[PDB]
This record gives sequence, structure tokens and C-alpha cells, in this order.
Amino acid sequence: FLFGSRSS
Amino acid sequence: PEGSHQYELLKHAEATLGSGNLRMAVMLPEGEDLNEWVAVNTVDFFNQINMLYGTITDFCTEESCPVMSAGPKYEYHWADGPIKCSAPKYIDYLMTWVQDQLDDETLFPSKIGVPFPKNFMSVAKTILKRLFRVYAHIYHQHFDPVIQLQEEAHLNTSFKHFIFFVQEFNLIDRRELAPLQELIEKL
Amino acid sequence: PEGSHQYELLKHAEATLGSGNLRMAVMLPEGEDLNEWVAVNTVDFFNQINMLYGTITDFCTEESCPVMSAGPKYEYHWADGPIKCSAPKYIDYLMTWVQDQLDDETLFPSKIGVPFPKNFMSVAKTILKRLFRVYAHIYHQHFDPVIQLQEEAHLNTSFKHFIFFVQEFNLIDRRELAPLQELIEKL
Amino acid sequence: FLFGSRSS
Ligand SMILES: [Cl-]
Ligand SMILES: [Cl-]
Ligand SMILES: [Zn+2]
Ligand SMILES: [Zn+2]
Repeated sequence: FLFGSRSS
Repeated sequence: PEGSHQYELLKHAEATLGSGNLRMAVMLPEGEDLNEWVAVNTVDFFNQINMLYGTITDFCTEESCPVMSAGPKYEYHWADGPIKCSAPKYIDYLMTWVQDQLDDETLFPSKIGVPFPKNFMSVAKTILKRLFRVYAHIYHQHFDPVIQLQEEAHLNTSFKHFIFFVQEFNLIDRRELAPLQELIEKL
Repeated sequence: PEGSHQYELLKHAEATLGSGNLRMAVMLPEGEDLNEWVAVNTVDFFNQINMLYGTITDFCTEESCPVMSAGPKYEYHWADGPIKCSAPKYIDYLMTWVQDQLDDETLFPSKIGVPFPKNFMSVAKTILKRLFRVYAHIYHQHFDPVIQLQEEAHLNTSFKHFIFFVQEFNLIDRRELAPLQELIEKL
Repeated sequence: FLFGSRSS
């Protein structure tokens, strides 16, 4: 299980 | 897939794209189980992007792609509650995670008579959101390997299929699609 | 199909039909083994017409179709070395025969490094000639079950794919296509 | 192995 984030 | 109706549904979905009207081809055939239709297409989008990423994986290395990028503006991270991954490390976690879901009998029952779980549309969304990123990283970072290998139409046509599909059944939000909304709108 | 390049070639072929330009989608990708490309598409046309015939097989019975018909003008027979069989008997022989070929390691090697036999284009032709007839019998004799089941676009788009494919690589002669040359030229 | 014929 992965918790994914994105950044700008 | 045992010559089952579910297998027919996959063949049905693939054949009907040849009309080139993807917007109609991706709709629920009348009287069909929604979950089943989404399931079948989710599985096929996975195999598709898997083979797609597979064609350029020699160009995607720890060196070439130190971070998980979608162009300069956009960068992804995994965590367990920030483990930074190279793109091929990130994508390995993503696809392994996705495979694992598809291999979970509680989520994608291999038995055609077993109903999908109550939250199935939710797991399908999460999967498809994540599969988007592999498309995004290919476009923004390896479109030239893709050109020289001549798997550009394959990538383009697979991605067009994916978008129309996912917009039809509300499987991906607008924020997720942002690193490719240029390419999208072009359609 | 093991995540092999051959499996990729199948996904490649299916995705690229979504452009709807079947005439280009069916051409040999540059540098690709001809035999392999034909093999992959032959196998998929078999699964396709198999699932297709499968949707209306309750409507195809010993009583409904006493002979192997392609409309009034055209009628097929099997013989060994003249055995009128009912359409479902004829089609069972045909598809079993075709399956058997695809299951023959000497003809369709399951091992990606093994060259196809010298006469491979010849066996592919014979198969595709025969697969035509199942399309022909469906159109001329069960198009109404097909309509009510809503597998008409599936049938039409599969058949359009098949024709363009087979014309591209010279796999079926003009005489064989005659019981459907109306529908054909229509697209 | 089948030998196939057609008529009209
Ligand atoms: Cl995520
Ligand atoms: Cl024959
Ligand atoms: Zn990369
Ligand atoms: Zn019949």
C-alpha cells in the first residue's frame, strides 16, 4: 500500500 | 477468462474500437454489469500500459530518471505515512501494487458468478489514477525512444482509449489529468 | 505469450485500431517478422469469431440450419479424402480444425525463438479462408439474433478488421469473399 | 483434416 503525492 | 462471457466482453471492447468512435465504443453495453465492464477494461489498460512501458524500459534507468517526473512542473512521491524513488523504482511499486489488486480474488474475483466488492469502483479509480502516471512519464520523458521504436501510435491510441474510458465512468479526477491536459484537449 | 514481444505485438495491433484507420493499423510494423505479425492476428481473429459465434449459438441449431449456408446462393460442404453437415456441425469441424492448427507447435511455435514453418503463410491462408465462412453464416443467417443481442458493432467492426487485414497480406482469394462482397465494398 | 467445397 502506497500513499502517493504530487508536487508542482 | 474461460470462454466466459467476461472474456467475450474483453473481445467486445477491443473489436468495437476499430470504428474509431471511442466515445461510443467505451459505453456500457445495455444490461451489462457496470463493475464487470470496468473490471475488464481496467485489466486491459494495465496489460497495455505494462507492455507499453516495457518497450522503453531500457531508456528508463536510475540515471536517466532520478526522480518520478511528469515534466518539470510535476513530480510524484511515494510514502508509507517521503521515500523518494527514481522513476523506474516508483513505477515498479505502482505496477506491482496494481497487479496485486488484479490478483486479489476479493477485489477482482476470478469466478464469474461472484459479485465484485462493495467498494469496487473505488479501487478501480485508484488503479486508473495511478496508471495515468505511467502514461504521463512516458510522454514527458521518453517520447523520443517511443518515436524511434514506432510505438507512438500504439501509445497515442492506447492513451486516447484510456481517457475516453475513464471520463465516461468518472474514474479519474481533473487534478490527476493535469500533467497532460494539453495532449488530452488536443482530442 | 509471457510478457514476450509477441504478446506486445498483439496489444500493439489491438490498440492501434482505435484510430479507426484500419488500412494503416494492419500493416507490418517496420522490421517486424511477417509470419509473427500474421500469426498474432490469426490467433486473435480466431478468438474473436469464436466468441462472436458463441453469442448466437443458441440460435444456430440442427433444426434452424440443416445445411451450411451463406444465404441461398452459397452452400458449403466437408468431405474426407460428400458429408452435408448442419451449419453447427460444419462450424464445429472448422473451428476444431483451426484450434488444432493453433495448438500445433510445428505450425504456431509456442516458443518465441523458434522460426515458423516454411509453409506458414499457406496454413494461415487456409485458416483465414475458413474463418470467413463463420462470418458469412452469421451475417446471412443470424443477423437478427445479433441485432437483439447488440453484438452488431462487435461483429461489424471485427469483420472490417478481418477484411482489411486479410487483403493487406493476401490471405484470402476473391472467390472466397463472394458471399459477402456486398457488405465488403460497403466499407 | 477437412476438404472443403462450396456451391451455388
Ligand atoms: Cl496515489
Ligand atoms: Cl476448405
Ligand atoms: Zn523514465
Ligand atoms: Zn446457423
